[PDB]
Amino acid sequence: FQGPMSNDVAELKQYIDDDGDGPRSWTTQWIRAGEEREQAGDLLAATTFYNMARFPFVDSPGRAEALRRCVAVFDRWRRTVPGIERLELRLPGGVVRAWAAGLSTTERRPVLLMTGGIVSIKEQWAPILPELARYGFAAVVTEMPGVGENELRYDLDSAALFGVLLDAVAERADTSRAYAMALSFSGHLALRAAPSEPRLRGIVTAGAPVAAFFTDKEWQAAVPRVTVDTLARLTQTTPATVFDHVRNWALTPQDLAGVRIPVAYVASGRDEIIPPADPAMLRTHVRDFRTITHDDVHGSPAHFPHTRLWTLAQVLEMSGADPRHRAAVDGAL
Repeated sequence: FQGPMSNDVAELKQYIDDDGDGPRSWTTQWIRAGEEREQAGDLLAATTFYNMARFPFVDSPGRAEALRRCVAVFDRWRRTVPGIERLELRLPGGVVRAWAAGLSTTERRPVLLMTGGIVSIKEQWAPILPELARYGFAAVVTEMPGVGENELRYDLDSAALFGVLLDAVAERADTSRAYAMALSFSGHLALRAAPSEPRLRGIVTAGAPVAAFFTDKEWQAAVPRVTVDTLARLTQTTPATVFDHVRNWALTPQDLAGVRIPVAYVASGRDEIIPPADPAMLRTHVRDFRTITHDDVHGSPAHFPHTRLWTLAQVLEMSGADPRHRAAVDGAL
């Protein structure tokens, strides 16, 4: 099967009549909205709108166009912002692009590695790079295998990605002290990497899958089609085979006992994608574990203010940030 997904539209909107390619389609409408903001010179709003157009993943000429326009308008915006730099890693399995700020040969700054989940492109987070650098980090924002411009296959070796980002900035940052802000599925990758990657000194995630996601068949049967189809695209499998494909990706009690760094996790109480057994499992087995649960649906979209502040507070603590910066965030939190 090669064509477009024809995503269920109720469900794209939860995150325009249809998911086709006509004048009332999802992609066309988001592109037109994007084009209007771009013409008014509001490049960050255009970035968001082209981003939405390509959501959940590029499966058509129109989504491929939208992704390119997103990257381009963002590139144009960041060109006004001293400090934001593009990194391109040409790798065995394909090319990976990243945006970074706070890099330096004279000061060795701790690394903040940032990634989202399986629908989040790096342009969603890149606009905050200057503010993350302002907290003293070398901040590097990328995206998962198969997402956006990241050309790799999401497979059993994908956890290596963090180390490969650190390799690329080892001359320009204190890469012995890295903190992964790895949201959703990328949080599973961080936790899988951590026991064999001593450069990772802490993890901050939200909604990361752990074990039950990969092994609980009744739960899998009720997961939204958009999540399943995306996973199948990123892994380069199909919907019928994808869960079988990821069955042995579960983190075991020993995997989790092997994570010897602080781990912070924002759980969504009524999460549809991640089973409640997965954060329960982390609470049982991760030694240094910090967590909060919002009584909300997947992504806790009604508590973004709180989540952005809590996660921030957590990474500043883990990296020993300036106490003045910690106390201002603590007050806001």
